[PDB]
Amino acid sequence: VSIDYRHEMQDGHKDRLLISHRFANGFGLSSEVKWAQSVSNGTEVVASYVYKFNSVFSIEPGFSLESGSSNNNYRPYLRGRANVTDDLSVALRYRPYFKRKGYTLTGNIDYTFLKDYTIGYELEYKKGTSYDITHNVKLSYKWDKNWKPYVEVGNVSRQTRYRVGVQYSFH
Ligand SMILES: O=C(O)[C@H]1O[C@H](O[C@@H]2[C@H](O)[C@@H](O)[C@@H](O[C@@H]3[C@H](O)[C@@H](O)[C@@H](O[C@@H]4[C@H](O)[C@@H](O)[C@@H](O[C@@H]5[C@H](O)[C@@H](O)[C@@H](O)O[C@@H]5C(=O)O)O[C@@H]4C(=O)O)O[C@@H]3C(=O)O)O[C@@H]2C(=O)O)[C@H](O)[C@@H](O)[C@H]1O
Ligand SMILES: CCCCCCCCOCCOCCOCCOCCO
Ligand SMILES: CCCCCCCCOCCOCCOCCOCCO
Ligand SMILES: CCCCCCCC
Ligand SMILES: CCCCCCCC
Ligand SMILES: CCCCCCCC
Ligand SMILES: CCCCCCCC
Repeated sequence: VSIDYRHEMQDGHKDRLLISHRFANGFGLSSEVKWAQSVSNGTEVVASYVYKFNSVFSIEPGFSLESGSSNNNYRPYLRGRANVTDDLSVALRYRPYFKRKGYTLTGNIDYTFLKDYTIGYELEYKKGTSYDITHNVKLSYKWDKNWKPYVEVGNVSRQTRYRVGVQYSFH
């Protein structure tokens, strides 16, 4: 089980607390409380299964619902992942959204170095139906077996988005 707090700012601010767990059988579940000001709030829940074909490739179908003051939306997904080495993995996710319509396509490259550091590149395309492009860089550090602080800097277009957070892992 892990508890992840994150603070986000652009250019008011957003906060989240994400609680999740991945079972050894590949089933996973998470719940996220979110709050923001420029005031708003919301709750997202996610269920998924990682099916691994082997040590290189896996697929992850997912289901999510969000309920909040601003909006609600349903966002199922399918993430493929390829571990090209022990230290290097790539993934691609298709995630439609239906909100009170469109999809995102998200590519990730994650590289672990010096045991405890991971640098991630993320490229995300969002297209509505009735483009935005994100370039995001994440650096995280496994401080000890329980704590992993991290920072991310991304562009959205023009505007810069900053995140700092920490993940707590239970043992
Ligand atoms: O229209 C709206 O409702 C909003 O649109 C905007 O939001 C963006 C984005 O478009 C949303 O999809 C969303 O992002 C997702 C999460 O909320 C966010 O914390 C983050 O997720 C991480 C991780 O990057 C992601 O890959 C995934 O992790 C999987 C899996 O779910 C986990 O269980 C675990 O197995 O690890 C996996 C992994 O590492 O890949 O979920 C993570 C998590 O924290 O749960 O990205 C998600 C995503 O990209 O889909 O919110 C964004 C936001 O900025 O809020 C817009 O910004 C907003 O204003 C609304 O209008
Ligand atoms: C393998 C499945 C393990 C699931 C364990 C987590 C379930 C523990 O119960 C928590 C339920 O909490 C309900 C909170 O109430 C909020 C109201 O909305 C809930 C609608 O589902
Ligand atoms: C055989 C294993 C399958 C692995 C699953 C990978 C995830 C599925 O990807 C779906 C591809 O959808 C791409 C849609 O692209 C639309 C056009 O691109 C956006 C430009 O406007
Ligand atoms: C297992 C910890 C995640 C909490 C999920 C709650 C689902 C309603
Ligand atoms: C009670 C929240 C969980 C709903 C999604 C679970 C689908 C398996
Ligand atoms: C609603 C279950 C998830 C479906 C995943 C395939 C479409 C993204
Ligand atoms: C401020 C860090 C949030 C996670 C800590 C979990 C407390 C048991």
